[PDB]
This record gives sequence, C-alpha cells and structure tokens, in this order.
Amino acid sequence: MDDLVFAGNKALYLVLILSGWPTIVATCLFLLSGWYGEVLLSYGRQVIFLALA
Amino acid sequence: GSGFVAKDDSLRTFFDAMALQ
Amino acid sequence: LKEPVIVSKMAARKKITGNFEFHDPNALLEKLSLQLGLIWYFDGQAIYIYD
Amino acid sequence: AELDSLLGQEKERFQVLPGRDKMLYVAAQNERDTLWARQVLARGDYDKNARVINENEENKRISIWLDTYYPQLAYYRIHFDEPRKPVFWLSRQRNTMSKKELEVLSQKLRALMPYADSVNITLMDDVTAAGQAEAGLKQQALPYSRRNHKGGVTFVIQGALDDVEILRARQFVDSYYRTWGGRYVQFAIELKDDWLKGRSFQYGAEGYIKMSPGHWYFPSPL
Amino acid sequence: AELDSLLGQEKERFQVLPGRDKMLYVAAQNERDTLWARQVLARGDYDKNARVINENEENKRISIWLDTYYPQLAYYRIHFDEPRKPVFWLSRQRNTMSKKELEVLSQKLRALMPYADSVNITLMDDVTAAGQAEAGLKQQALPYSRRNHKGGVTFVIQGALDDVEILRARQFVDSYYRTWGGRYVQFAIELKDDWLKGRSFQYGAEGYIKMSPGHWYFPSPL
Amino acid sequence: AELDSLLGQEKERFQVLPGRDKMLYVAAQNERDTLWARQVLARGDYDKNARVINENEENKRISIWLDTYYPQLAYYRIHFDEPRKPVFWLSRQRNTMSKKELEVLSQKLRALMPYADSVNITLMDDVTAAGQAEAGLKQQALPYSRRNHKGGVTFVIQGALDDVEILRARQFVDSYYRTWGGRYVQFAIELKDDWLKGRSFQYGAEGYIKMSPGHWYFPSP
Amino acid sequence: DKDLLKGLDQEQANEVIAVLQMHNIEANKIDSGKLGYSITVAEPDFTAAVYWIKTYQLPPRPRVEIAQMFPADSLVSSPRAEKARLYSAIEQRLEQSLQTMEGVLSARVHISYDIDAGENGRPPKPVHLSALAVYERGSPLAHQISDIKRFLKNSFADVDYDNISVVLSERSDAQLQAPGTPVK
Amino acid sequence: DKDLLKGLDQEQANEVIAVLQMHNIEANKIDSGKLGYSITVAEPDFTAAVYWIKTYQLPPRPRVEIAQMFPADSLVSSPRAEKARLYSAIEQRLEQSLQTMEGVLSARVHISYDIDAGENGRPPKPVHLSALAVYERGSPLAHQISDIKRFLKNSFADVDYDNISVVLSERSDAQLQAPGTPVK
Amino acid sequence: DKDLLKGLDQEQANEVIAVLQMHNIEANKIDSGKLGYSITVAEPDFTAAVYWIKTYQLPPRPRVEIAQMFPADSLVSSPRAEKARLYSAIEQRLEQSLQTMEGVLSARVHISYDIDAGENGRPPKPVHLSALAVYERGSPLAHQISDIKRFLKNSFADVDYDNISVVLSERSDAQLQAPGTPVK
Amino acid sequence: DKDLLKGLDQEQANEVIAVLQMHNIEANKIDSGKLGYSITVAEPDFTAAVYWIKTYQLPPRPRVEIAQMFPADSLVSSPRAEKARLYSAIEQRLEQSLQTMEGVLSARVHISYDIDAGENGRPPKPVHLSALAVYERGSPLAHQISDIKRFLKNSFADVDYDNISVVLSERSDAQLQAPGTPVK
Amino acid sequence: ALSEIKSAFKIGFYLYLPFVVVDLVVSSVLLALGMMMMSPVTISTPIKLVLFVALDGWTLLSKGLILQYMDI
Repeated sequence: MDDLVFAGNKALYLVLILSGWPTIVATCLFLLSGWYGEVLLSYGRQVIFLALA
Repeated sequence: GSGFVAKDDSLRTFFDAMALQ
Repeated sequence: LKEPVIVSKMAARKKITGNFEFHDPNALLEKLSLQLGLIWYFDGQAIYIYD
Repeated sequence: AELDSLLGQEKERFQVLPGRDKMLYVAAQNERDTLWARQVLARGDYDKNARVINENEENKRISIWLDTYYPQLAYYRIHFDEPRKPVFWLSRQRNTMSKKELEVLSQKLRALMPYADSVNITLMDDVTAAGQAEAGLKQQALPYSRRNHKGGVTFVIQGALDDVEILRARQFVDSYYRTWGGRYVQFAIELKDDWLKGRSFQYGAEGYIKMSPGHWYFPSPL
Repeated sequence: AELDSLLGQEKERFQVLPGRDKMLYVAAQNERDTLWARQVLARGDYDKNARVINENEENKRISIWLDTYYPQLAYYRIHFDEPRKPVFWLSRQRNTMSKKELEVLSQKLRALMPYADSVNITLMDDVTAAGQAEAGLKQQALPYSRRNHKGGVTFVIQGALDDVEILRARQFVDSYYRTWGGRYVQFAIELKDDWLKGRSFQYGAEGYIKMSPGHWYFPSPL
Repeated sequence: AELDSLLGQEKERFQVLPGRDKMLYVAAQNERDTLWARQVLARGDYDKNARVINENEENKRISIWLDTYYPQLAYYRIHFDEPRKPVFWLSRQRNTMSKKELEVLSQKLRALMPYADSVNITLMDDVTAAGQAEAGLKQQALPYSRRNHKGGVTFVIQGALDDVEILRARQFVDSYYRTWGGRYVQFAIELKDDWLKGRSFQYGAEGYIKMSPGHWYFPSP
Repeated sequence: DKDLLKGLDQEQANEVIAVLQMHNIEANKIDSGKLGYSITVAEPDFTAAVYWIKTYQLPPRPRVEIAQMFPADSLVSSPRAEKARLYSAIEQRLEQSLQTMEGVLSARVHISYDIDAGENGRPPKPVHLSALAVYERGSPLAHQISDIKRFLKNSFADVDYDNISVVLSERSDAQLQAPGTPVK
Repeated sequence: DKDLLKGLDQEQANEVIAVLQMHNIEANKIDSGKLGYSITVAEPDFTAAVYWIKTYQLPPRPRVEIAQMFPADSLVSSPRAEKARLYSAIEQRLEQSLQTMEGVLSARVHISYDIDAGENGRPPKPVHLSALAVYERGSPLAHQISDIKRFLKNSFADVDYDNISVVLSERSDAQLQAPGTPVK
Repeated sequence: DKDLLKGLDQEQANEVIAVLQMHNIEANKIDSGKLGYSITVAEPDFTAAVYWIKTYQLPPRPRVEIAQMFPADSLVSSPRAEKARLYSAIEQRLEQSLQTMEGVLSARVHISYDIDAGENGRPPKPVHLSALAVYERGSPLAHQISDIKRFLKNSFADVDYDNISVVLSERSDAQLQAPGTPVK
Repeated sequence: DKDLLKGLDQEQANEVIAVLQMHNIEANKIDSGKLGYSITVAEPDFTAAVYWIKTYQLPPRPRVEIAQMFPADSLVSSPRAEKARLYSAIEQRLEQSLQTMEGVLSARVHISYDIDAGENGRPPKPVHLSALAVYERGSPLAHQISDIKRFLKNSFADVDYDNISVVLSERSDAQLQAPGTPVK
Repeated sequence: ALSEIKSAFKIGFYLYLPFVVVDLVVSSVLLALGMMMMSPVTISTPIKLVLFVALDGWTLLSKGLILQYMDI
C-alpha cells in the first residue's frame, strides 16, 4: 500500500487536465492531434517501471 | 600467549582452532 | 614442490587470501594443514590432498 | 577618564597593570572578557597607548621566543596568578643548567615582559607530574595503555567507551591541562568500534582472521 | 602626515623599520595584515618608497639568491623574531667552511637586506632536528615509517587513518615547519585503503616476515 | 618626461637599466608584468625608444645565437639576479676550450646584451646536477628508474601514482628546472592504469598474472 | 545610527540584540509596523558588528520541523507520509516534556526514523535515540545521566542503553552589566 | 563614489561589506527603496575592489536545499521524491540542532542518499555521515571530536565510527578596527 | 570614444573590468537602465583590448546546470530525469559547503551520473568523484589534500580512495594598483 | 568607406575587428539600431579585406549545442533523446569548470555517445573523452598534461588512461600596436 | 502462490492503468460534439493499440518479467 495509492490517483490526475484543457480552449485539432499521444506513453512507461521491479 | 576469540562460531571452526595444539 | 598437487573438490570450496612465501614447502605444508584442517599424502609421483 | 571607568560596570573582572615601556596592559582571565576589552580599543575612545594581555595567549607568545633562543629546553608552564611575578615551572630530571645561565635566562625573560617586576623560576619534579596523572586516571576507572619512552609518556584510551566515561574523562584531562600544560604528557582520547566486527580471530604470534565459514585471512599477526 | 597613522588603530600589529637606502620597511607577522599594508600604498596616499617584509617571502627571496651563488649549502631557516638582528641556522656536520668565508657570507648577505644590521650565524646540530622530529612523532601515538638516506630522512604516514589521527598529524607538522622548515626533513601524509596502517608482512614456514617498504599495498576487505 | 614616472606606483618590482644602444631596458620578473610594461609602450606615450627584457626569453634568444656560432658547447644556464652582471654556467667535464678562448667568447657575448656590463663565467660540476636530481627524488618518496647514457641522464617515473604523488613531483621539477635549466637532465612523468588490482599473482623470478582462475599472463621482461 | 537589517520579526530581533550585547556593543530596536523591525547601531561600532553577522550567520532562520514538509492540509497522504507525521510529533512532545524537569533549560531529542521495513516482508529494526541538554551551571552534572537514560529507555518498544546517547553541558557566564556607549 | 553592485539582496549586502573590510577597503550601503540595495566604493579603491569580486565569486548565491527541487505543492509525488524530501529535512534538523552545543558557531552535515536499492530484493546499504564545524578559538579541539561522533552515532539506524568524519577548524582572527578613508 | 559592448548583464561586465585592469588598460562602467550596461575604453587602448576579448572568450556564457535542462514543471517525469535532477542539486550544495572551509575561495565538484540505472537488470555501478579548489597563498597546499579527501569519502554510499581526485592550487598574485590613463 | 558586412550582432562584430587588426588593416564599428552593426573599411584596404573574408569563413556562425536539436518543450521524449540532453550538459559543464584552472584560456570537451545501450541486452562500452586547451606563453606545458589526465579519469563510470587524449598548445603572440591609417 | 497472485494482480492493475485514461478521453471529445448516441468503443480501440506498439510494451513487459530473476 505504498505505490497502490500512487498509481491509484495519477491516472485520475491526468483526466482532469487532458480533458479539461479542450473545455478552456472552446471558451483546431490537427495541431492538438500530436500533443495528445505524447504524454500517454510517458505515463504508460512510468507505470511499467514500477510494475516490473 | 595464544588463544581464540570466538563470536558465534559453529563448532567446526572451534574444534579446528584446537587442531594445532 | 617438484610434484603435482591434486586437491579434491570438497576441499576446493574453501577460500584464502594473503602473502605467502615458499622456500621450504614441506614444512610449510605441514603447518598449514592443521590450521586449515586438511590431510595430505605423497606417493612418489604426486601429492594427494583431501579434507 | 581612567581606563577602569571605560570598562563595564563590574570593576572586578579586569586588572589594569602599568608597564615599564610607557604602555598600559590590561589583564583579563578568559577569552570572553578579552573581546570585551578589545572592543574598547577598537571603538577608539582612548587617546594613549594600551594593550590587553591574557594567560594562555601570553604563554604562546614567549614560547615562540623560547623556540629560537632556547631550543632543547624542558619546561612545563608559566603561571600568572600574580602578573607582576610569574612562576616558571622548569624541569628537574632533564636539565644541566647552573645558576649563572639561569640568571641570564631570567634577565632576557624580564625584558620580554615589561609589566612584570621579577620572574621566579622554580624547578618541578618530573616523576610527580606523571604519578598524579596516573593516580587521577585510576580514580575514574578508565581503561588506558601507558607507553613509556624517553622524554614524555602517552596514555591511549581506545575501545568503545560509553557516555558517562566520556564526560568523566574530559573533565579530568581539561583540568590537568589547565594546571600542567600539554607539552610533556599527551592524552589521546579515541572512540572506535569493534575491530574485526563480527569476525573470529586467533591472537598471538601466529594470527589469522576468518572472514567466512570457508575463508581464512592471514594479515599482520593479531 | 606621518606614516604610522595611515595604518590601523592599534600600533602593535605593525612595525616600521628604517632602511639604509632611504627606504621604510614595514614588518607584519602574517599574510593577512600584509595585504592590509599593501592596500594603503597601492592607492598611493604616501609620498615615499616603502617595502613590506614577511617571514615566508623574505625567506624565499634570499634563498633564491643563495641557490645561485652558493649551491650545495646546508641551511635550515632564517628567524626574524627581531628584525634588527636576524638569526641564521646553519648545519654543523654538512659544511666545509672556515671562519674567513663566514665573514664573507655575513657581509654579502647584509647587502641583500638593507634593513638589517648584522646577521648572526649559529651552528645547529643535525641529529637533534630529527631527534625532536621522532620524539615528537612518537608522542602522538601515530603509525610511521622512517626511510633514512643521506642529506635528509623521510617519514611516511599511510593507511586508513581516522579523524583524530588526521587532526593531530596536521597540527604537529605546522609547529615543526615553523622551527625547521622543509629543506632537510619531509613528511608524507597520504590516504590509501588498508586497515593495517602502513605495515605489511608475508608468511611462510617460520611465522610472519616484515617485507621491505615499497609503493604497492594490499587493499583491505573488512 | 622620464620613463620611471610613467610606470606604476610601486617602484620596486621594476628596475630600469640604461642601455648601450641608446635604449633604456626594463627588467621584469614574470610574464604578467611584461605585458604590463608593453601595453604602456605600445600605445606610444614615451618619446624615446626602449625595450623590455625578461628572465626566460633572453635565455632562449642568446641560445639561438649560441648554437650557430658555437655548436657543441657545454653550458647550463644564465642567471640575471643582477642584470648588470649576469652569471653564465658552463660545464667542466665536457669542454676542451682553453683559458684564452673563454675570454674571447665573453667579449662576443657582451656585445649581444647592451644593458649588461661584464659577464662572469663560472664552471659548475656535472655529477652534482645528477646527484641532486636523484637525492631530491628519494626525498619525495617517488618510485623511479634511472637510465644513464652519454650527454645526459633521464629519470623515468611509472606506476599508478595517486593524487598526492603527482603533486610533490610537479612542485619539485619546476623548482629544479628554474635552478639548472632543462639542457642536461630531463624528467618524464607518464601515468598508466594498473593491471593487478583485484587479480592474484606470483612475484619473484618466474612472474605471471592470473586474470581469472583459468587464465595466465606472462609479461615480457 | 546606521542600520544593519530591516523587516525583521519579534522573535528574531530579540536574538540579534543578545548577541551584540555579548560583544560590548549597544544597539537600538526600531519598530515599523507592517514592514517589521529594523536594527541600528552607532557609527564607530559598525566594523565590529559586520564581523559578527558573517560569523553567526545572522539573521537566524525559523527552526525546521519534519511535519512542515508533509502537511495534513494536503489531499493525498501515503502510509509513509503518515509514518513521518506521527514520529515527528513524539519528537516534539519529548522536548516539550523535558523542559519541565528541574534544572533543565532547553533540550532537543532525535529519534531514528525508519520507512523501508514496512512495505517489504522485512521486520523492523531497533529504535535509536539521541538527546542534548543545557544545564544551569554549578550543578553536579555527572549524576544527571542516570535518570534521563532511564526515562528515555522505556518510552519505546525495546532500545538498548548503547543505542541512546545523551550529550549535555552547562551554560555560559551570565551577562548582566551594560556594554557602555562610546563617548566622543 | 563609484558603484560596484546594485539590485543586491539584504543578506547579500550585509556580507559583501564583511569581506572587503577584511582587506582594508570600505563601501557604502545605499538603500534604493523596493529596487534593492546597492554598493558604492571610492574611486582610487575601485581597482582593488573589483579584484576581490572576481576572486571571492561575488555576489553570493542563495543557499540550495534539496527540498526545493521536489516541492510539496504538487498533487502526486513519487516515493523516490518523498524519500529525498525526508532525508533533506533530517539533514537540516540535525544541522540546526548542532548550533546549540558548547562552542560551535556554525556547522554543516551531509547524508548519503539511497533510492534505487529500496525497491529490489537487495537490502539497503549502510548509511554514511559527514560533518564540518567552526569552533571558537582557545578550545582544545582534539577532545571535542569524540562527542560529536557519539551524538551522531545512534541518531540513525546502524552506523559505525569509521563512516563518520568530522572536519573542524578554529575561527579566523577578529576584524575590529576601521579601514580608513583614503586621504588625498 | 569607441563603444565595445552593450546590453550586458551585471556580473558579466564585472569580470571584464577585472580582466582589463590585469593588462594595464582602464575602462569606464556606464549603466543604461533597462538596456543593460555598456563599456567604453580610451582611444589608443582600443586595438589592444579587442585582442583580450577573443582570447578570454568574452562575453561569458551563463553557467549551465544539469537541472536547467530538466524543468520541474513538466507533466510527467521519467525515472532517469528524476535521478538526474537529484544529483545536480547535491553537487551545488556540496560545493557551497566546501567553500566555507578555512582558505578556500572557490570550488567546483562533478559527480558521475547513472544513465542505464533501472532499465537494465544490472546493479548500478560504483560512484566516482572529482573536485577542484583554489586556496589563499602562503598555505602548505601539500598538507591540505588529506582533509578534503577524508571529507569526501563518506559523503556517499561506498566510494574508494582512488575514485576521488582532487587537483588544487594556490591563487594568483593580487592586482591592487590602478592601470593609468593614456596621456595624449 | 566601403561596407563589407552589415546586419551582424554584438558577438559577431567583435571577432571580425579582432582578426583584421591582426593583419594590419583597420575597421570602424558603427551601430545601426535595430539592424545590428555594420563594418566599413577604407578604399586602399578594400582589396586585402575581401581576401581575409573568404579564408576565415567570416561571419562566424553561433556555436551549436546538441540540446538545441531536442528541445524540452517536445512533450514526447524518447529515452534515446533523454540521454542526449544529459550528455550534452556534461560537456557543457566540465569545460566551464576547466577554464577555472591555473593558466587555461580556452577549452572544448567531447564525450563518446552511446545511446542504444538501454534497449538491447548488451552492456555499455567504455567512455572515451577528449579535450583541447590553449595556454599562456611561458608556461611549462609538459607537466600540466598530468593534472588533466588525473582530473578527467573519475568523472565517469570506468574509463582507462588509454581512453583519454589531451592535445594542448600555447597561445599566439599578442597584438598591441596600431595598424595605422592608409595615407594617400 | 497466494503471494504470487497478489503480486500478479498489482501488475494486472498497473498495465491496465493507461487504458482507463484512454477510455474517458474518447468519451469527452465525443461529448464535446453532439455525437452522444454513438458508442466510443470503436474509437477507443485504435488509440488503445498505438499506445501499445509505439510504446513497444511487448518487449518491455516480457524483458521486465524475466530480469526480476536472472542476471546477465
């Protein structure tokens, strides 16, 4: 119960910003189509590191 | 004089230390 | 020593480190065999060593 | 006004002595009151010339003069309970100087301290300076190892000591150093852990240390 | 505007000496108050020429001249505790000079120093420089290895020393370098990795035999 | 105006020598004060003509003249502690020039240095320059290996010296190169990594290095 | 009349005056309301005071507690974080309880923290303590170690008498006379 | 009349004065409001003052703590970063507790950080300590090294006495007289 | 009056003044408000001052740090970038703690970085260190190599005595007198 | 007054004047506001000045770093592009620390790049470094090759003494006197 | 085994964890349009696989599971 809380909230931390920032720009998607995929591997690789160690 | 200072030995290394006298 | 030495594989698991000096090794082998705990035998062609 | 009024309210911790070279010396008794008097000469509320003397500071100033003009001298300490007549604790078993070359020693030492009226040189014994230090180290029940050699002894306190003997040893050495000085007998307090930590060794004239159940090490004879 | 008022408040940490070439010599006692006096003359509020002398660099100035006209000389140090009559410590057993060329040395060294009046030549011994060096080295109870050769001995301080053994050895060489100087006897404090502080043995058929001092050491697993 | 007023406030670290070629000479003691006195003269705030001499480049210029008109000469160093009377250090055990031929060489050397007045030639020994370089080398406790050959000796220092053994050697050679000069004896400091760090080996006559339990290295002696 | 520092605090300014009065100089404390205090000394005692500022690293900083780095106001708390906020409160409770003994003026206790023995299958290690103290002078301070060693021993699960180290000392000499204003 | 530095800090400007006055040069602490301080020096003493600027690396940089790189205001924090935040608060709390000992004016302690061996099955290594200190002169500073190691030993999990190193030195000489204005 | 540079910072210009006075040329410092500083020299010293600009590489680059390449405000940080930002903050604090020793004016310390630390199954390698320092002259700088080496040993987990290299030297001669203006 | 270069900046114009004055021709630095600087030469010196432009590659490009090809704002950061910014900041920091030695004027350091060592099963190879330097005239540059070889060794994991290459040299002769105007 | 399955459910949880960020972000952009009647299961699955092959998790997990035991 040392890393389960850590991985238990940083997935929820990502969806407040990754989904919240299209709301603030509405109040163009080809340039945003490249940035969206750039973070999800770096969260996916970080959780792999604490998976296999 | 001669002697041995044993700190938690294992009874092989004790009787081997007496194997010179 | 002018003879080959054959140490068995149960007495080849122990370890040693240091600076030794051989000039009369038949007296030196006898003293170290009681300190290490060993038995040896010279049959005329080789020196056998057990634990 | 006078210098004794220029200092603090308590006119008891300083002792102003008049020098012979038209200087005016101030005699403190610890390092905290020396910077109290040194602040007075630093703010500059005094027109004439003055100096501040001490006891430990004054003892390493005329020991530099005693390093080049009198080498190979066996002395102990200079005591300043009266600064107009210091006491010179000279050795007894390691000298050969007669009275005449002791007289010319008192004259060159009189010219080094213009405030003193006359220096008295008394010869102290050398086996009683160590018999009182040996008797004092046995009163506190301290482990030690005496090493006698020519011209000074050395007590070595090694091993893992605990907390009630660190204070009780430090209160005795700093009070032996206060009265006798540290130029002949040296105390070496050294706190170290168990050598050959959890290792089994075989002491005496043919030594070996066992680092494992199957590993023998043959260093210097333990 | 006289010169001795352009310095600091206390007229005790400085000493002004008149030369023989119409030049004023200022005598400090360390390098920090020496930089205090070169700063006054550098901004240029004084109408004459003035030099600042020191115990290190005025012992390194006439040791470069002395190593051009008088090579293979055995001297130790020049003590400037009083600048009107300096003391030159010379060796007794490694010289060939008689009394006529001793007066030649005393008049040609005087021409290098226009502040001095007469140089005093005394003959120090050569065993007592190492006798006080060994007896002072045994008193701190430190491991050492003496390597005797001609024209100088050398003490090597090796091993895995701890904090107290490092502190006592650094404070002892500074009091020995002041008296003798590092021309004859040299210290060699160095940190390697062996719990056996310096010494090493080899073992065969009789016990341990002390090997000769070499540069390679056996590192310690503990 | 005069030349010595245009320099710094401290009139001690310089010394102005009047020349023979009608050009005043300033004798600086290091490279930093040579550019201090050359920057003043370069912008041209001095009516006459002058030159700046030094300790080092007047010893490499006069040894360029010396190895064209007098080859196969045995000398050590020129000392300029008084620039009006320099000292020239010849060798004793390596020349065959007579007594009169030394005085003709000095008068043809006096014309090269117009600031000087007379050169005093003295002969230093050759076996003491190689005795002080070994006796000064044992004092620093440095491992070395002396190789003697004709016309010069050399000292080879090898092994894995640590960070305190590579600081006493740098401070001793430059205090020796300053005194004698690098014409006769030359040192060589080369540091290499150690092979026998964690290895087990046998020393003596028949030496070998075991890099593993099943691997031997017989080094070429 | 010249000023050293400004914008200081109430608890910080009463310490800088107590250091300068130790070195025979008298200073003035001038409040300024919202900006904070400011400290001025006279003019000839200005060179000496700037030497004691560098030496003592004045002004002091507020003393750091381990619970400042892990506030309870924060939204997420790990079990390691709740291991560092619990142990940092016994460490403060002991030095607030040691000041109510007789003769003691101040104290600071330190407890050995451990965090790695919880989440693995390794058992936790023994507890180690360390305490300092400043005693009023004149007291026989040799016998003061056998009650404090006994008090701190069974305040945990199992400690040894060589895993606790108490290093105490007496206080300095009292400063009661006025420094004295430089006359001109 | 010539200025050297401007826009300086408060703790910076009270420390630049203490280095130049050690070397017989005087400066002026001219305030400028909310634009920060500024330091002016006289015109013949301008060449010497720039030389000590290059040598002493002035202005002084702000002191760096390890807790500034891992801030507590973030929402989610790694277990490696909270461990580096824990050890950087024990490193400051043991250092500030060191100034109340008898004779010490300033000290600094460094702790060995271990972060990558806590996750695997390998146990964490033994922890090392190192300390520096500055004592008031006149103290026999050979005997005061044995209680700092005694205090520092069992304030941690399990250390030995060969992995702790204390390197101390006496303080420098006092600077008490005024530099002096350049007369012309 | 020729113009050399314009738009400089404060401490990049304070090095150029200390460099030009080492080579007997006198410079004027002019503030220009928001547009930085500017530096003018005299007319006959112009063609000799451009030579020292190319040699001494002015203007100075800003000193680079490892933590400047890895900003803390990124949304996601890899385990390689979090350990690189730790070790860069350790050597900036170990350098400032080394400068408070007796005699050191400046120092700089480099540490070996681990790059393939967690992605391999291999254990991390041993730690190597190096250090530089500049001392006040008059000091026996052969004896001062055994205190920094003892200090640097137990500032890490387990380093050997040949994985630390300290190369130090004394400082240059002091520059205290004014250059002097070119009369025309 | 024939112009040959215009639209430069502050760092480019101080190099073209420093090269042409070495070859006995003079230039005039004229500021032009927002368009940078401009350089015009005289008509007798026009033919030789164009000849020195083609050989010396003027105007010089600004110096390149590897970190400019991989900016931090690229939020997709590969592990191949993470070791490239850490490597490119070590050689930018070691040569800024190399210039603080005794006598060094300029330096440049290159490190061997291994980038694919984290994704394959092979262990990484050793590291090969190389450094250049330029010294002042009059230095014994033979004994100063052993301080760089000792300092550079334990700045990485494990390098050998046959993997380090130090190529150093002395500086050119100083240029102090004026070129002189072309008289007609 | 009961410890092994317990360690298996942690890496069951950890590898799943990127994809829950994927399943919510695909519903938000659909909800940003008036496209609310369509299920996002079709649009979730491409970005649920280019986050696997461009990450190359097939070699990352398999090498990571075997390095826990043996050493090269």
